[PDB]
Amino acid sequence: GQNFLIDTNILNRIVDHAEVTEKTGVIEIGPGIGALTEQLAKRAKKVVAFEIDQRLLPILKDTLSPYENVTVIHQDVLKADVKSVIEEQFQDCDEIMVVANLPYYVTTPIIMKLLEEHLPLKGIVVMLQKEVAERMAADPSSKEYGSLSIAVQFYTEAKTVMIVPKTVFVPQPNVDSAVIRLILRDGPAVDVENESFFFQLIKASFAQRRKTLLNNLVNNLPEGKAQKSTIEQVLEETNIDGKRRGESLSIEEFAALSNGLYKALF
Amino acid sequence: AKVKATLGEFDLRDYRNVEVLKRFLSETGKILPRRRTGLSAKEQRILAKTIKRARILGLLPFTEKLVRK
Amino acid sequence: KRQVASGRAYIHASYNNTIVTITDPDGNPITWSSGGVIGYKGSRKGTPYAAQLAALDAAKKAMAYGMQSVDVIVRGTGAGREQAIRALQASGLQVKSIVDDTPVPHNGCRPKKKFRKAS
Amino acid sequence: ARRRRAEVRQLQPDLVYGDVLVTAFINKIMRDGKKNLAARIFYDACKIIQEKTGQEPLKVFKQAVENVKPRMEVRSRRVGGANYQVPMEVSPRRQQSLALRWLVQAANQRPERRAAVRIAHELMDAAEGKGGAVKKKEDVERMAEANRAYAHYRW
RNA sequence: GUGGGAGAGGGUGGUGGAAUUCCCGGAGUAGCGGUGAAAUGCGCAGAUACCGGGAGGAACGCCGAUGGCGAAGGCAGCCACCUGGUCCACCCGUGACGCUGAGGCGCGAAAGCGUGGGGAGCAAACCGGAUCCCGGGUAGUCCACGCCCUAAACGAUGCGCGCUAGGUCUCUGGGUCUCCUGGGGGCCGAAGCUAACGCGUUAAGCGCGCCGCCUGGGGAGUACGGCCGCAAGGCUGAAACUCAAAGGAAUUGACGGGGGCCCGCACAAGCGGUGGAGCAUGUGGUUUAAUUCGAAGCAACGCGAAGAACCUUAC
RNA sequence: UUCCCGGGCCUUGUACAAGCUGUACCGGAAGGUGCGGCUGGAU
Repeated sequence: GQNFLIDTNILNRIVDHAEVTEKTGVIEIGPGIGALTEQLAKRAKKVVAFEIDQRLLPILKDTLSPYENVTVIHQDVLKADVKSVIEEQFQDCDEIMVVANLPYYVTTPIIMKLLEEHLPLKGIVVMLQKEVAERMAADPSSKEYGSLSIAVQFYTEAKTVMIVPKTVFVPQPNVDSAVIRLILRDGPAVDVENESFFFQLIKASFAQRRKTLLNNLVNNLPEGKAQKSTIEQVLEETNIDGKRRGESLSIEEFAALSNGLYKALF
Repeated sequence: AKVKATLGEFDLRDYRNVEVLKRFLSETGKILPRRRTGLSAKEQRILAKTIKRARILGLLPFTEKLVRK
Repeated sequence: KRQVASGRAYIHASYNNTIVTITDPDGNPITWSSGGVIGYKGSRKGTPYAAQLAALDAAKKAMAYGMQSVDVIVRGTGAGREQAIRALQASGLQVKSIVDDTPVPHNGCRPKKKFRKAS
Repeated sequence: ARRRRAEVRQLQPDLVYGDVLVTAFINKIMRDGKKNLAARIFYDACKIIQEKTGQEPLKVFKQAVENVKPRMEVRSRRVGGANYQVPMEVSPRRQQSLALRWLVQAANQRPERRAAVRIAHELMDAAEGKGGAVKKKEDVERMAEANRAYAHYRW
């Protein structure tokens, strides 16, 4: 199902927050009812909507047929590298950015893979459930902060632009939604580390969330019991008490721990 | 009929009189309700306690198997 | 082989599968039959007819080994208890004793999700 | 019906033999209102049996009919998206109905060219105790009492 | 005070069985488990089903209740020890010694934390399998100390005392014993009360005493300050701004995953049929100069049109 | 009447003119699942 955006100017509002101009050509992940692509094609040189089920292709045959900007492409969003289609189709385009209309259900894999690809582009604006909105902007404390937060903030800076209530979506979602903007940072937020071990550490600290950082490290991390002293040892060096909880620490200090621990037991 | 019906004077607290206590069980070694035994609340409770005690002594079965389909 | 001419029958009656094991008086299993033996598959293994066929099959392979009379010792609450009983009683066996022996917990371990919401 | 139990029409006894079963049989034979043709075909069968067998036909009609009277039928039942073909016991009315129907349909599918000839051999064969109608009668018979496990669905 | 009574009231120390899992044999082969369809998974190193012996760790089947005890949260295998509350009978003793109680001090389901142990099963997160399910699975659920201290913590009903018809059931005492008299737990109902629903000697009735709390909805149990906590968080608790409503119970309706009953060639019991074949007519598309137009589920389609060679005719 | 279709008279309600709740977690969140509770929900 799709959320019927019966209210007008909301699409335009999210567009304005996205700052997509004539100079900018933007990819839409989900064609939907074409309205999003409708405004996108209006104010942009080139817009593409990726279709995973060609059963859904016929509709635009009357909707996006009047508009000439739209280049309909039939390829699974997960089973492709967007970079190639960007190079081919959007050679004429200047600014590469994404606007999506996913069912709040499929966002996270898509948005994570997009950033996995290390694809150079302007950014991404999406609407999704409040509590899942990158777990809000998120910060090194509070319930919202999670592993997702650290990953996303590592790749790109984060900002939630708007929060949208009911009566905006016809199949009343029983849950409020929100619109977030992401802009690709010039390389890593972190200075330097190994990516794999860093992500492993990030996951390990947040496994048993309520327990202390020290306990999370001793349990979740492979082995760990034998090398526990060494573990706590590095914590003395990096100026972090084990009695802190993972939620309390910031991303940079997570990396500072990653570097220390990497050279210790890894 | 009822179990209480087909019995004379006896002591309900005696955890060794198996000859009578066996009756208050089903085909399986399960204690019959007050529908079947025909006792008041107090006597039913005291009998149940006695039956449990007797079971523990090994005089009565904790459970059985019915000789039917 | 054993030619003891008398054993016992354990009928494991599950909702999904019906198994019958014929054993010597000592309790050591002589032969076993299932729904998969007949080759039946999926949900319809719980269908009574399959259990009838398994029962008859077990009876035939039993008479093959000299069986005359047994003690049916039924287990579980499969959809094919009574029908398999009827099949095996008239299968040609001089069956002596039939007892229900379903192992019920005395409120021990906590059951799985679907067995919750007890009254 | 829902309120009625439905009353059965009473067939007029035959002109020649003074019986109703012949009337019912010819009616089963009867198509497109051709009762004259059916009656003549039946009387030709009567002549055939009378010539080829010494005894009077009517006794043979009854005994053959009995020899093609089903006595244990199977009825479909819908339980939880499943079919239960429960064997039940038929009414005498049902007995005669299926009897006449099966006899006639068996008679029609005989290799012979002439209707009288076909129906005649059919009825003689049914008389002896072997024939298409008889065959199907015992067919449904053996189909019954096979689902005895499903016999507890009283329909 | 004396003589008893009932009870899953609490803490501690022991020990009983059924069941699940795992380790061994005796024996025994080809699948087992799973749903709505399977699939994942396990098994030829011998799995499932079976008998015999062990290792455990949690919870106590029938009794069992519409029942009992506690101030609440809550509490059931059994035996013992220590201990709290309470009911009745004698009317023996003191002589108003009383009720409530802002702060304080304790207790406080589940979840969650710290220091140790434990882990049979079940299962957040997580890993897989088909398209809200099915396999695995750490925390946790367990115990011992110390935290946290919140709920639809509910009878949505503060505690105490006195008064105002009864009927019926049920638990537990007393008596002179199917009739009285106490104390609990339910249902119907006098008077009365209530916006109504309903309550009605277990008051939401008639009165008195003390305590806590309320003053339109949203912002908001939010911010800020303060006090607790290892942390989560808890307690206390606004305003700016914005709407003219928010809400309670009840009455007619029409709708539903709803359920009961009653009907109609509705199914069933039969007969005869188009659907397959050659033609006639009607429509949707195609075609053209136009092949005019209306009718599109039943309730459009041999319908308007119950007579198209020109006429009709509207293209 | 076993069903299926279309009605009629009843009874009962989320919603009009199951649900809720306290904590805990979610790199498949029109939200889901643990653990426990409540009826302000039908046998």
